[PDB]
Amino acid sequence: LSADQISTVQASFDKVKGDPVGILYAVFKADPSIMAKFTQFAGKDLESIKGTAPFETHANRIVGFFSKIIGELPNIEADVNTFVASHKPRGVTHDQLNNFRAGFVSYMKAHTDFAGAEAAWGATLDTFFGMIFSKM
Ligand code: HEM
Repeated sequence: LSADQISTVQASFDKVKGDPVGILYAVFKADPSIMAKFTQFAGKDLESIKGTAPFETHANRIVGFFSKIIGELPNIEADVNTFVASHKPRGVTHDQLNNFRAGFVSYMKAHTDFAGAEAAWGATLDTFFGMIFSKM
């Protein structure tokens, strides 16, 4: 993960970072068991809560932190540590994490011309999820 790839990803992310709700929707849609961990969304129709204020609040926090991480590549260790601290005790599994990844990439493919940033994103996400999976 070098500056060339980092600059590519960050340019790519800048195009979509204003749509937190869209990104979280794509993740929840890829894996409903992620949605079922939120007391505020469990048992509801995803298509119906997508436009409500609670969804947006959550989406802004979650994609907000991801944004922090993308902004500081590649010095992400301390933030991954924080993520693991808050999420390890909620029982998040490797499956769910990989579905988060899949949902995000699906979002990125359906909203941008992704083919030009795909290898850089691959490097980034392999690095990030590589660190998470070593810790939880
Ligand atoms: C994919 C599996 C994941 C599951 C099952 C999960 C689950 C949750 C749950 C249950 C909450 C608490 C919401 C609330 O009580 O209001 C939450 C909050 C949060 N999540 Fe995750 N999350 C996942 C992935 C991620 C990822 C990849 C990030 C990185 C951006 C992230 C960042 C956050 C942040 C910043 C919060 C707010 C602070 C907190 O309460 O932890 N989550 N998530």
